[PDB]
Amino acid sequence: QDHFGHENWDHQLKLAVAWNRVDIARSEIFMDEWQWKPSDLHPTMTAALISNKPEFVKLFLENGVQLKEFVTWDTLLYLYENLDPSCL
Amino acid sequence: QESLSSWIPENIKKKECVYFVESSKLSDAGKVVCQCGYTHEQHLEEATKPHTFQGTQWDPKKHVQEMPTDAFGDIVFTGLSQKVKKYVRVSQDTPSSVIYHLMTQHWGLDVPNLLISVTGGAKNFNMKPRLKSIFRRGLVKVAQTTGAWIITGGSHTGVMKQVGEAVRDFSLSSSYKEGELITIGVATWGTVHRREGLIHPTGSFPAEYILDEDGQGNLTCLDSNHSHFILVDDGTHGQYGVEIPLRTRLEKFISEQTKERGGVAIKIPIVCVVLEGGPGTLHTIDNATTNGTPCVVVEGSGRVADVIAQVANLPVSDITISLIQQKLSVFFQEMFETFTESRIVEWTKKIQDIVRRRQLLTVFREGKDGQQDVDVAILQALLKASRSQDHFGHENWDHQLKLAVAWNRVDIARSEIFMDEWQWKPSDLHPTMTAALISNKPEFVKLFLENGVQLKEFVTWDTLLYLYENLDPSCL
Amino acid sequence: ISNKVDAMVDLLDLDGDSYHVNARHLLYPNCPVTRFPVPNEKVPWETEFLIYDPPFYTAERKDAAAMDPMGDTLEPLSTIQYNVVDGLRDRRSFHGPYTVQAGLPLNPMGRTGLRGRGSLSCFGPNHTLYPMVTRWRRNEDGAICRKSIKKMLEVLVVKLPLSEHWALPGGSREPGEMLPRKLKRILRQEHWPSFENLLKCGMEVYKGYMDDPRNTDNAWIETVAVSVHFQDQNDVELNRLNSNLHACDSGASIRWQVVDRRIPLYANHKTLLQKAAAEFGAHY
Amino acid sequence: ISNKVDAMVDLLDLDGDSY
Repeated sequence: QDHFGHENWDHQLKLAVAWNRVDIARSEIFMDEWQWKPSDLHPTMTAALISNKPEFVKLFLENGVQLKEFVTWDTLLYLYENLDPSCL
Repeated sequence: QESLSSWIPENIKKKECVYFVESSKLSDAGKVVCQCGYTHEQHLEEATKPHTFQGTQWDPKKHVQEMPTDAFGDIVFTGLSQKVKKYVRVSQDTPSSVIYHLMTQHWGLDVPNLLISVTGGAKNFNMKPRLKSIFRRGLVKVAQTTGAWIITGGSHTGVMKQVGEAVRDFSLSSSYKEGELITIGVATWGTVHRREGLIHPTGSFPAEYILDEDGQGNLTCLDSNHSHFILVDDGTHGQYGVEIPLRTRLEKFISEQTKERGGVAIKIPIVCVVLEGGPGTLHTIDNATTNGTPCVVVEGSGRVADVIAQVANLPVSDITISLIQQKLSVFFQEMFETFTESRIVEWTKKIQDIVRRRQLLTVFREGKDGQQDVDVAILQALLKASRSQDHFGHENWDHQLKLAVAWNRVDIARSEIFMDEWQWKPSDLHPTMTAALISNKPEFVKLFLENGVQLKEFVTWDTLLYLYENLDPSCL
Repeated sequence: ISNKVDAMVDLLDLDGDSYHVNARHLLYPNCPVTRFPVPNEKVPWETEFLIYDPPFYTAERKDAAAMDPMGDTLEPLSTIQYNVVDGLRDRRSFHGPYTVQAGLPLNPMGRTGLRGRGSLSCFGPNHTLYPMVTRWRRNEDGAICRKSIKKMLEVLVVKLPLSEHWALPGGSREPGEMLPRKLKRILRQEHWPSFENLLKCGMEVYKGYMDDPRNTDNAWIETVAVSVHFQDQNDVELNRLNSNLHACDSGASIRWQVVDRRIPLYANHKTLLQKAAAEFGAHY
Repeated sequence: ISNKVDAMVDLLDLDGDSY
C-alpha cells in the first residue's frame, strides 16, 4: 500500500503486535532495510506493556530501547492510568 | 588517566595547512577552501596567509603542519548503548612503534597471539544466510579463543559494518569477558561526518557522538560496533587513501614483535581474510601474499573473491585473458565493460601470479568440501604457511607445536602435529612440557603422556628449581 | 532432549508488453456499463478478433456545448477534420496520423472494448499539459541527499479535495499557454500566473497517448511533459516559487515530496515521474 | 545420550611451462 515515509514499518509493527504473535516481527520487521531509531518505538513499547506482553519487551530491549531514556514522567503518569481494572 | 591524557599531546601530532591560497575549483558552496577547505575562508586554521610565500601550489610539504593533537580521549556512541570506546587522531607520518606502545601500555592491551587484518569492498551488499551465519560464528569464535586483535577500517559501510554486526552479535551473547573481542578501527580523519564534536584539548573523556545514516555526503560516519578507533589524517578533508601507508607499516611492525610465556617464545603470526572487495582489494591481496603474510578467501558472495574461488582449481598458465574477460564481465555486470584492455592484461598477470604461490593461499568451498568450520580453516591456513617457511632440521615441528599450545586449543596438535612424519624423540619436548605446566594446561600434559614423556626421566632437579620460581604470584 | 528429538521427527517425516491496462480496465468509471473483454493477444486492431462487439458509451454531457457533439458521431456531425485542426479542436495526435473509421477515430494503440463517446470531450486525441518542477534534497549543512547509491529529489504535489489521490498540477489545455493556468486554476496567483507562464519555459520529457480509464475506441488522451528543475536550492527563482504562495483559492493541499516508487500519486503520473528521475540518474 | 543425539542433529541438517 502506498505511503510517504517509513511509518509503514510502524504499520507493519503495530499489526504484528496487535495480533499477539511475535515470531513474525523478529523474523522480518526487524531484519533490515529500515535503519530505524530506537526513539521511534515508545508508542509501541507503551502498548506492549499495558497489555502485558513480555516477549515484545525483551525484543525492543535486544534492539536497544533505553529504559532510563524511556520511562519519563508523563509516560509514567500514563501507565498509572490504565492498570488492569481488576487489581486491588 | 591524566598520565595518558598528557602523554598523547606530548607524543602525537595532528596535521593542518599553513598555506592559505584558495582552491582552484569550488566545492558544494565550499568556495572557502585553500585546496583542502577544512574550515576557513581558505584551508586555514591559523592566520589565513600564504605562509610568507605567494608560491602557488604550495604542496603539503609547503602547506601542512603537524602539532600536538586536540582530538584524543574516550568516546561513547550517544543514544546507542552504554559501553564506551577509545579513540585517537593521528598524523600521517608517525612511527608505528609509538602507536603499538600506546596500545599496550597506555591502553592496557595484552600482546595478542593472532592478528586478523580483514578487508573487503566498502560497498554495501549481502550474501547467502547459511554462509553469513557460519562466517560470523567462526570468525568471532576464533578471534576470542586465541585472544586475537582484529584490525580493519571503521566506517559504517561494507564488510567492516558486517563484522561490526558480528562482534555486536557476540556482545549481545557476551557470556563472559564481554571485553574479549577487541576490534580496532582504522579510518581516515578527513572522511568523518560530525567530527568536530570531539575536537577539544586536554581530553574529551565523556565524548558524545551523534550519528546519521545517509545524513552525510561523500564524508562518512563510523560503524558503531568496534572497540577502538584510530584516525589517520594528512591535513585534507575531502580526500581518500590517507590510511594504507600506515596500516601496512603498523601490521608489519606487529608481525615482528615476539611473545614469551612459560618458557616458550615465538613471533606473532598474521593472516588476512578478505571479502567481496574489488580491484584495489586485489592489489593489496597480492602485495601482502608476496610478503609471506598468507590469505584466506570465502567461496561465495565476492566480486574479486568468487572469481579466485573459481580459478582455485585451474593450473597455472591455463588462464587466458579471454576467460578472465568474460568472467569479470559476467561478474561485475555494472562496470563489466569499463575496464580498459590496458588493465585486463594486468589482471591476468596478477591473478596468475597469486595462484602460482600454491601454499600461501586457501579457498573455503562453502559447504561442500572441508567446510568444517571457519576457525579450523584459518588455523590450518596459518599453520601450513608457517610450515612452508624454509628451515634446517625439524625444529619446525617445534615451531608448529609451540604455536598450537601458545594458542590454547589442543585439537589441532593431536590431530596433525603428532600424526606422523616427524619420528620425534620424547626427550625433545621438555621445553614445551615446562610451559605446558607453568601455564596450567592439563590437556597437553595428558597428551605428551600419551606420547610417552617419562616423568621420572623428566622432573629433574634444575627443572624442579625452575617450576618453583614461577608459581602463580597470587597464591598464599 | 524432547524438544531436540521432535526436530528429528519433523525432518524425517517431511523429506508482457506495453498495453493500455487502464483503458482495457473493466467497469468504465461512473458509467454503469461494462466494456468488452479485450485480452492481450487481440488488443490491437491488426489482430484477428471478430467477436469484438463494443457497446456505444456516450455520457449525457460528453456531447455538450463547446464539447464534441460526437456522442452519437455516427451522424454527419462527425465531419470534423481528423489529424487536422478543425477549428477549436486540433484533432491530431503527437503519436501521429490516426486512422479514421467512418468519420470516427480509432484508438491508435489498440482496441478498448468500449464504443461511444465516453467522458472524453473531443474524439481522437485530447491534449493537455502536466508540467514538472523538480528540486534536489539538501541536508542541514547544504549537501544534497543521496540514495543507497543514487540521490534524492523533491517534487511538489498539489492535493485535490475529492481525488483520493495526490495529483501533479496538470490542467486541461483549454487555452494554449494557460494549460497550467488550468492546472493552477486557483493555485499560483492572478498576475504572477502570467509570471509563471513565462517561467513555464522548460525542458520537455514525453508526449503522446497514455493509459487512462476514460479512453474509448474513439477518443484518447495525450499531453505534454515539460520539466522545470531547481538545480540549486537557494536562488531567487525558488524564492519566487515560494513567492507564489497565493494558493489559498481552491486548493486542497500543496507540498514537496521525495521521489518514491510508492509516492502517493495519480496512477500514470507516477510513470511520468519515473521518466523524470530517469532523466537525471536519481533513485527509485 | 545428549552428546550422542546432537551428532544426529548435525549430520541430519548437514546432508604451466618454464618461465
